[PDB]
Amino acid sequence: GVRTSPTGEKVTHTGQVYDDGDYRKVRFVGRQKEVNENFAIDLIAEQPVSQVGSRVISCDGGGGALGHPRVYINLDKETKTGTCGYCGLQFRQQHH
Amino acid sequence: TRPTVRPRNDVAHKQLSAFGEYVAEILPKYVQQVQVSCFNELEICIHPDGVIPVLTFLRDHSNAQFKSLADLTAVDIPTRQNRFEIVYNLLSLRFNSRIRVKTYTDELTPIESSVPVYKAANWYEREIWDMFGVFFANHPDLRRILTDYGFEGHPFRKDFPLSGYVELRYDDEVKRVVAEPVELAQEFRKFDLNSPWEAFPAYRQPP
Amino acid sequence: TRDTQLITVDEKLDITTITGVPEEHIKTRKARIFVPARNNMQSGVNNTKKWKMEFDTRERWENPLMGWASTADPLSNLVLTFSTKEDAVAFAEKNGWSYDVEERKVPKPKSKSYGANFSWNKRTRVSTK
Amino acid sequence: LHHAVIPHGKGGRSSVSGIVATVFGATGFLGRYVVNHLGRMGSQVIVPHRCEPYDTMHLRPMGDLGQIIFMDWNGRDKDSIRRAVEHSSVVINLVGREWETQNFDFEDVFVKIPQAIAQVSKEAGVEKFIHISHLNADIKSSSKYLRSKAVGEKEVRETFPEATIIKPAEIFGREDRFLNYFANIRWFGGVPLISLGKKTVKQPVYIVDVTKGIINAIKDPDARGKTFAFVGPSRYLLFDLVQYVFAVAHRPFLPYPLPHFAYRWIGRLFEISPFEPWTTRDKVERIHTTDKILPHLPGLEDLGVEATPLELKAIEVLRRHRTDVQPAKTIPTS
Amino acid sequence: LGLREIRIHLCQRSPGSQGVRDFIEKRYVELKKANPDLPILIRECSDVQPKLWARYAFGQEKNVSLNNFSADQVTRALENVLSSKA
Amino acid sequence: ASTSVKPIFSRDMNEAKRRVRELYRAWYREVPNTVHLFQLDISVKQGRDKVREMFKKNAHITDPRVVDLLVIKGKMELEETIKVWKQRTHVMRFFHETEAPRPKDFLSKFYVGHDP
Amino acid sequence: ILPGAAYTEKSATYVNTEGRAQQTKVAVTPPGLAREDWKIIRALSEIAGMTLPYDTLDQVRNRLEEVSPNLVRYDDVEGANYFQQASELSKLVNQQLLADPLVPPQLTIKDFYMTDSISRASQTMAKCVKAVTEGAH
Ligand SMILES: NC(=O)C1=CN([C@@H]2O[C@H](COP(=O)(O)OP(=O)(O)OC[C@H]3O[C@@H](n4cnc5c(N)ncnc54)[C@H](OP(=O)(O)O)[C@@H]3O)[C@@H](O)[C@H]2O)C=CC1
Ligand SMILES: [Zn+2]
Repeated sequence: GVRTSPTGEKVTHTGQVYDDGDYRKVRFVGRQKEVNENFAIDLIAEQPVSQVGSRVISCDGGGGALGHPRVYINLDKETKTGTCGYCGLQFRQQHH
Repeated sequence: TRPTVRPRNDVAHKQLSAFGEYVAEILPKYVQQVQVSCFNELEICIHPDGVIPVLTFLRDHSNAQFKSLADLTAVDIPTRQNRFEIVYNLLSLRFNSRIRVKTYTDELTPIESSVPVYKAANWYEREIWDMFGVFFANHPDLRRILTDYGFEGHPFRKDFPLSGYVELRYDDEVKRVVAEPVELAQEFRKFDLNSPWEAFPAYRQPP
Repeated sequence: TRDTQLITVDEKLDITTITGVPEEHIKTRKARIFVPARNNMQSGVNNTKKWKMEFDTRERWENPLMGWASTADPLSNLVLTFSTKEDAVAFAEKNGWSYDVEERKVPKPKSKSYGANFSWNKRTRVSTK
Repeated sequence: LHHAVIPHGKGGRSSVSGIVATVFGATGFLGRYVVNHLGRMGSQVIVPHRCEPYDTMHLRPMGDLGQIIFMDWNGRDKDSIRRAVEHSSVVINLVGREWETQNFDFEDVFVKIPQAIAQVSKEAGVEKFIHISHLNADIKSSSKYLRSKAVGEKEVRETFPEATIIKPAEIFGREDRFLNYFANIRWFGGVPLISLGKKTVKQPVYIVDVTKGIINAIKDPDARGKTFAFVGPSRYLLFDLVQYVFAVAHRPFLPYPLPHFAYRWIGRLFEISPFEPWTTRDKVERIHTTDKILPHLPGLEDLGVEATPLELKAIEVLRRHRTDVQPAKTIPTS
Repeated sequence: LGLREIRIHLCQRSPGSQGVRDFIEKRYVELKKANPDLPILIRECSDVQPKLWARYAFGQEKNVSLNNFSADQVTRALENVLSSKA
Repeated sequence: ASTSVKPIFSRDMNEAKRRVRELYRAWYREVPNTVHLFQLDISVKQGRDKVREMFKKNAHITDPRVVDLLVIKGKMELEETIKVWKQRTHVMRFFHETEAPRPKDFLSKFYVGHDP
Repeated sequence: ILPGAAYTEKSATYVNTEGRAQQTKVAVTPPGLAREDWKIIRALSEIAGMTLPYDTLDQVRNRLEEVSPNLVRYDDVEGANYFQQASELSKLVNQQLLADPLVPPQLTIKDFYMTDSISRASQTMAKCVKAVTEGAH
């Protein structure tokens, strides 16, 4: 999700971009500004919400010992999904 | 037994305790304190006047024969009025034992050079002078050993900044390496790591 | 009863000329001798035992290349630990730094009573437990 | 770092001075001293270069990481000049050459290129512009070097009215072509001179004084749209000056006169080579031109620079020519 | 161009400031009704040598030490400042 | 007592001052040799001025022991110069030829930065 | 407009409501070209030809001592006295109370979060004012 500023410089996923009158743009003349194209905030939104049949689900990021510390997510609130604090995956409780 | 704990050696703790009293009795004029750590290391704390008498006795006496000077260094404790602690680590190949001798001095009081006793102290004393600024009297050749020529200050003092006061650089205008006040592109990040909870109650100091 | 021949020197101890410190960092600085305040996020009181000496904060600016914090102050990271207020003032005086001494702040002894939570008439009664 | 750039730090290598400078011709004699002073205080220096990158290596140590930036440019390509000044707040032109080439003559290096830089700088939004000229610049002389300077100085003053023209005399230093020029006349005989060095008065100026003057013109506000004449403290006769050079260099001095037309011919002989000529017709004229006295122009003293006497810092230049010296007789102010 | 403000310094329970403390208790109220527009700044502080500061026009200041004075000597100094300006 | 302390070399200022002069004479006589061996671009007079200035900055010292150290260090500096352990770069670090003067007036400081 | 340093950027003296003088310490330096407030006035005086007699912070604090000796007794409460004399002068010039009830400027918490330049510029205080007016959600 790389947006381009009016001057033409790419905006990084952290929102960084040099203003129009900033002299530091001179470092990119004859070179390029390295911007990662895969915005994490956009890719984790594409993941589907998981429907589970319990009030508390546990996420370890997938992969067992290769994932992240195992945490338990409470799904009693029906107005929102339960998001994992480490990896961003979302969970919902089936019809309750 | 207990697989994760260091086993005690009470036999070696007894022996080093006995030899510490032995040394304290034979040289009462200088010895100020004798202690044995929980891992069996004997320390003799002496008045600085006893550096040559105490070291000579330990080197030559038939029951000491501490004929190797393993190391000789200094520790800077600014809170003491005698901020420097001169430490001698000696080895006895005859009795297969080690002893540590400690004394003290300040920024101005000289210490006696132990070169006459151990020749190995020639460079160790120069390093102490260079890095701490402790003057050793009657040293055959006392001068900086580790620091740059003309270096100002004694880096190992606790009040000397880690990055110093000057940095070198080549200046094309004068065609030589020059020294200028230090400016770091990234300042050293001081971390405060100490836990606010006491770790070892056995070492608690009185209020 | 020392055999070594001593001499009389009646002047305040001063070592400013034999420490190698630039004169700019002896006369313009401002030491602060204090007992650190407890970190209010924790109840541990083991960092409030010793006296500290630190120096006055100076400029830190953004490094043009990377945005890092730069500094031209050699004493920015220097902190010394002292057992008592006096031996901390003694160190400052012989090094020539002007200093401020802040008296130790010890918590007042509190009168605590669990039974007061269930008082018959007084206002200390608690509504929830 | 919003309105211009805010200075930060102690004025050292890793500080920020707020000066974003483009230095054209930074790879020459006066250029390396200008970059050294800009980069020594923490300035963002942009160095367009026409040469091999190998020839720009003595500039990399002159600034902290990222402070010296190198770009390719062509004197006849307006776009390249635009890319090198669009981000700058000050532009310094040190482009020059002591001889003409098959591709670049004096009308290019001293008139067309300086005017190209001035024009692109003006429309790029650059506020300060420093141009280097010659003390003896005027369209009346036999030196096509000096005639071009006068034309270029007027064109710079017209394209960029707020420019700052510097007019130095013969600059001496380690890499100069002035004191080192009066030390390479030993493999042919004596020291040829128009007349015998008489009727030629020179006022050489130290390289660091010129460099320190250019730096103070960037910082000084009351130097926009002004012309300066950087000259040394003392005046000398070319005979006495050259005699001093050989005495300091411990070389036998055997001055003999040579006709003005005769010196031109040997100048022709030495300019046929494809390399940097040892001497040329124009070089002989400029050395034998008398340094003008323009008391109506502020000089080094108007920028806080004390001119360095030639006797104090002549040994550092002539030390390498050697295999208690009397100072040269000087013209009194009167 | 004369007196602009008066400042009196003294301690709370130091013997050397006894005279000045006497002056404030009884004389000061009389001195203040006669000079309604003159700021007289009484400022007390522990273990301070008592003094009287008078600030005339254009920032000139003169100080006289009221150390171990009696209430009579103190009121004498006030006149030397209120009357003999500078 | 408290004020009794070991001497380094000198038991009073008068003996210490003797060692200061003996050091000054040794330094004063090596500037011409130092300016020659190291091929310095400075004159002998300004080399001797720097020696004088170094002896002048710490001229208020009244402790005999501090004087001894200043002389002990001064002799070490002289030995490094005479033996040519130093190089041209070390001898010239007394002159600070590359750092611009730091103005000492209040207004000049106020414009450049926050330092006093 | 002369930019000055905020309270987190200067070693400055303040007196609380009980006469206790305390001093701040420099946490960060003031931004951009801002300078310490008392130095902006020392600089102005010299350019005006009325140079003040103090060039350093300690000297400026010596001047504070000459005007009110309690302003350099940090973290100390100096008792004030002479309530009787203050009361005597309080009734020499009579004045009439108005007939409008005493209304404080701050009645509910919505009036507490923004009261000065620093709080009015805070984006967190603004969210607190919105929270106590609009509520949750
Ligand atoms: N040095 C002196 O004695 C005097 C100097 N001046 C003037 O100062 C200016 C610079 O002086 P100085 O440094 O000593 O001269 P130098 O010969 O040492 O350097 C000249 C600079 O200009 C560049 N240059 C020449 N032609 C071109 C071109 N077509 N395109 C791009 N760059 C070119 C050169 O680049 P490259 O090296 O890659 O070829 C070089 O960097 C000159 O204009 C001179 O007239 C004034 C009075 C006396
Ligand atoms: Zn997860």
